Amino acid sequence: DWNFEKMGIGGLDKEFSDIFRRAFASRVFPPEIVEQMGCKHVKGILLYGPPGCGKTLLARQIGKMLNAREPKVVNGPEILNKYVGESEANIRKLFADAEEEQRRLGANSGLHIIIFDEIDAICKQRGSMAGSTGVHDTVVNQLLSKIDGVEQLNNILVIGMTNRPDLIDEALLRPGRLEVKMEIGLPDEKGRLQILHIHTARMRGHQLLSADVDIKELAVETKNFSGAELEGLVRAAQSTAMNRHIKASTKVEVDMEKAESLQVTRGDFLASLENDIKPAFGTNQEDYASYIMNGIIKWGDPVTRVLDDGELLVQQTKNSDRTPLVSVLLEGPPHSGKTALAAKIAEESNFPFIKICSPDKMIGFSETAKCQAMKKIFDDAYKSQLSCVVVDDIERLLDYVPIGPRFSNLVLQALLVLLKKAPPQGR
Amino acid sequence: DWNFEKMGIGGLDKEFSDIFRRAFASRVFPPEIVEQMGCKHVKGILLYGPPGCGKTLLARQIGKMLNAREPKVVNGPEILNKYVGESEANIRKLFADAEEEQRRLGANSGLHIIIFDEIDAICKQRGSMAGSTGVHDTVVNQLLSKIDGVEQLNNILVIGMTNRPDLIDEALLRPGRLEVKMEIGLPDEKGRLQILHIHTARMRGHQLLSADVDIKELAVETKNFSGAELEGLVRAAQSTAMNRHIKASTKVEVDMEKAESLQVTRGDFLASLENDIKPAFGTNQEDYASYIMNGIIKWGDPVTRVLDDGELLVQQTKNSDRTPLVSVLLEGPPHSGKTALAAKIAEESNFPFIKICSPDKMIGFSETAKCQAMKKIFDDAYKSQLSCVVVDDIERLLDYVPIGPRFSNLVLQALLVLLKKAPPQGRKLLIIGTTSRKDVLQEMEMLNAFSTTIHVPNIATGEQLLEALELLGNFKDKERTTIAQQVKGKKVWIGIKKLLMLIEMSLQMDPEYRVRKFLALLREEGASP
Amino acid sequence: ASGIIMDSSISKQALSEIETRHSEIIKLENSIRELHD
Ligand SMILES: Nc1ncnc2c1ncn2[C@@H]1O[C@H](COP(=O)(O)OP(=O)(O)OP(=O)(O)O)[C@@H](O)[C@H]1O
Ligand SMILES: Nc1ncnc2c1ncn2[C@@H]1O[C@H](COP(=O)(O)OP(=O)(O)OP(=O)(O)O)[C@@H](O)[C@H]1O
Ligand SMILES: Nc1ncnc2c1ncn2[C@@H]1O[C@H](COP(=O)(O)OP(=O)(O)OP(=O)(O)O)[C@@H](O)[C@H]1O
Ligand SMILES: Nc1ncnc2c1ncn2[C@@H]1O[C@H](COP(=O)(O)OP(=O)(O)OP(=O)(O)O)[C@@H](O)[C@H]1O
Repeated sequence: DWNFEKMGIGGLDKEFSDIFRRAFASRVFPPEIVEQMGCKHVKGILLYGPPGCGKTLLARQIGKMLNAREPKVVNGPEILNKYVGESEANIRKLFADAEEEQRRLGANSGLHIIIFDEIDAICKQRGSMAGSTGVHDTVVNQLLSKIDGVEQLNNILVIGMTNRPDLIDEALLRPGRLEVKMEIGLPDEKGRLQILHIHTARMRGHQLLSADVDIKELAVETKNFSGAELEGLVRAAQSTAMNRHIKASTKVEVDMEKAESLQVTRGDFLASLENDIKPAFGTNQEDYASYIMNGIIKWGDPVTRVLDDGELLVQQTKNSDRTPLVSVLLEGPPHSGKTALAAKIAEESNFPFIKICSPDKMIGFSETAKCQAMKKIFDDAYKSQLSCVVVDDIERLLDYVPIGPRFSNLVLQALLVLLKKAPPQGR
Repeated sequence: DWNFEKMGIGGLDKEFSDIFRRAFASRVFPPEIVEQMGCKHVKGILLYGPPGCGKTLLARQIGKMLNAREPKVVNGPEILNKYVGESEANIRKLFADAEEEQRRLGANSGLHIIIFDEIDAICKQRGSMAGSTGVHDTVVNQLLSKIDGVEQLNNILVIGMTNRPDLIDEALLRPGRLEVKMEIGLPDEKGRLQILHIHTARMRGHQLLSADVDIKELAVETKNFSGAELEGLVRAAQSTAMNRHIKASTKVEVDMEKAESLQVTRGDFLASLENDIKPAFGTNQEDYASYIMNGIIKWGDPVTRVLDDGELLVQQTKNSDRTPLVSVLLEGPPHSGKTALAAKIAEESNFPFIKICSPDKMIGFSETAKCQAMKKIFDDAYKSQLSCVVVDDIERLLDYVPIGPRFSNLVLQALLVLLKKAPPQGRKLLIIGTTSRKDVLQEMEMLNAFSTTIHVPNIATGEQLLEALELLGNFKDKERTTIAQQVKGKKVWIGIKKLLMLIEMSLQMDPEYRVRKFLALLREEGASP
Repeated sequence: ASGIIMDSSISKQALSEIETRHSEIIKLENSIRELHD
């Protein structure tokens, strides 16, 4: 009875197509032809990306699509133990049934599925010298030996999920081992439209949704939203609509008078969108009210010139193709209003992503913490089709003081390296 | 009924020849001669190398070519136990059959194979953790005193596989113990051809491979592929060929009318090469697409001179034999095109291994981590018959700042020592390096390590500027005739990258207010040659 | 995180229940032997 329309995944057509082609394509062809080729099956999948974009959902749907046995699940690091050689026993206990059935039945055995969750908490680079190490070495060696060893298993499939794909071991990612790697990222307009149509199919079935709402508008007014937020928006709207039908708030009961006329209108959607949900890869309108405390006043000629120059730079950084990265420095005497003008230039650009990296959130930090914070902000900025980052009070970041002079070299080098690093292609 | 062709291993003729000569040569000779000489038999084999090059396959096949018992397999740390004195019992249980059949049948018994998998997990160096971890100091002693002890055995054979051959104990490798040590490395062209023939024989027996797929092209076009990568390539091509018939739009349905004409075409192989498989000791077209972002345009004479000099250096390093290590330094003013030319020179050498060591990927590291990264890259570069490496923007790799001055000493010493370390005998290496401040490097006595220097100049004439504009093709017709009138009657000093930036900045004005702002920008920058 | 430890064990003779009492069936056999005689 399986059909893709009931899986409930939107915005991931290409990823699923590739996964199906590479992994399951040879398990559904006639067995004679597959026997006249002598090709073994693929033995793993790895899924990585930012948080909230649909990793665990895909694995669950894959698990409950096949006619296989009920998949095993490992919920984080739940194999570790404090005695000698007790982690490896738990690692070995997972592959017992596959071995037994392969020995008994032969080439007629069914599929067995194992699902590792947060795989970067167990498998880490083994090491080179006789230092550090720990239980990680033994656990990783046992896992590597079990997946692909001197006895051949042909009836397993292993799935892994992770947020930090740069820590996992290299010997565990070669063809033969987990060799299918996919990236799940933020969706585009069609993706948001599909998700919003998936998440409001029941309500429309029972005529519980008003006639005012138009989904093609919410698919435009929500930029850089992930699935987990396009769900929360609808949930908040529904909660507001339901709470509007409870006049016995101090008490607990129902009027049971207009409940027959319960309906979700556009006002609830707008209110919830404007109050409750706050995206994490988008613009938030609280910074601009904390950095522009008295608005811009046109006391003379220069203000217009500065704003015009900012407008020209903003226009350039959006249409050109030879220069995907631009920079500019606003400088002047003390007590002149540089931060306000920078914030006002940033606010009037309509870039989906805007952020400010100020030094008043880094009180007491050492060098490395500042480096990590800056690197994190830029890493986040590298995941949107447009961006704008503001770096204010450069001299406070470097910890400068004329006596000496004294300052931080590491932060300076990090900044000088980040100022001329182009983003991935197309951004 | 053993036949080599049946083994199915390609690219390892010499290693197997040596293994056969040393291990199984005194067991396949008439007993009288072997007894008159009075020689014992070898009691081990060790196999180490990078991941994916075919170790476990060799052990598995060695386990099936002997009319002997069934080999015993130990999967990693499968012997450790939590109680006191159980690991040693597990280790002693492996040799019981050998000891029992040696004590009864005398000198007529048969082999008892034993296979250790990932031996470096339970046999690390002794006295390394203040008496070891408590259970890694008795396991090693038990193994040492049971392989070769007071009681003599003559009917065993132990095979070990490992990835890190430096952590193993030293007393376990003497010629009375695991003795035959081999290395399994990357194959060359004639190894890739054999691997492809082995993995494609079955398809070409039932007419499932379309005449049009030529194996020589695949052998040539896959440089520094391991065996596993070649197998994965073939498998991906087969999967792509299969998937054309299946349909998953609404419900899975396998067409059964076209399934009788299945044939794997070369387009599948090309697509799989392009999109699916990425090697580990090779190169791709992404680094070059990331560094040479706007191609290269011939705006004058010097551009060809630089490339010709680079070609001469490449030819020398490839042919000569007295000097297996040559290096060169490209220097010039800022915003001049130094990394693009280095990448272009490197890419047109056709060396198998090409890397780019850059500071873009070491943001926030201390100096120890920088040393480790550099050392690891140069270690990887020593396992190929021809290597080229590029060091980019040195002054950012030392943390130089005019005040003080300040910089890192460990990284500088590592660099100064790593420009004079020749590779293992028979292999050749090339090192290129880019910098924008030659005098500072001179002050540190770093211009003796480099063997030659090249100069990357700026644009310094009106004709060259006009030719660059013509090549780019932005201002045309009347506009050009204006610039020619204004710029020829003077001198210029500007870089190519800054020229691109200036053109782009100028193109944002109104259609009738472009040339004037462009000239204003060109004049304001200032030459100061 | 220090870890990786060991332990020792002891035992106990729990089958204290006696069995000699029910094994002295010889006298019944003697009586039935007299009967057969
Ligand atoms: N592509 C999608 N289509 C429809 N709904 C989606 C999609 N992606 C996410 N959702 C909704 O958002 C929820 C996000 O939960 P999920 O377990 O998929 O998140 P995750 O990104 O894997 O988790 P984490 O970031 O904690 O690792 C899903 O349960 C589903 O409700
Ligand atoms: N035309 C204007 N330009 C700039 N700021 C203005 C203008 N009119 C009013 N202001 C207000 O003046 C104040 C300027 O203070 P601000 O923090 O921007 O100064 P600054 O240049 O960052 O100072 P500092 O030298 O201390 O770093 C803000 O409240 C801003 O709202
Ligand atoms: N010379 C070869 N001829 C044919 N196939 C080969 C060859 N070398 C490797 N392979 C393929 O490599 C796979 C076996 O790899 P193997 O188990 O030897 O890996 P390994 O590198 O020793 O292990 P690991 O790196 O995981 O420690 C099989 O696909 C085998 O076909
Ligand atoms: N003839 C050319 N020579 C060099 N670069 C060229 C040429 N024509 C176009 N370009 C482009 O100009 C840019 C050269 O800048 P490059 O990356 O070499 O900077 P750089 O000299 O290292 O600068 P920096 O001063 O920051 O170190 C690249 O985009 C290159 O593609």
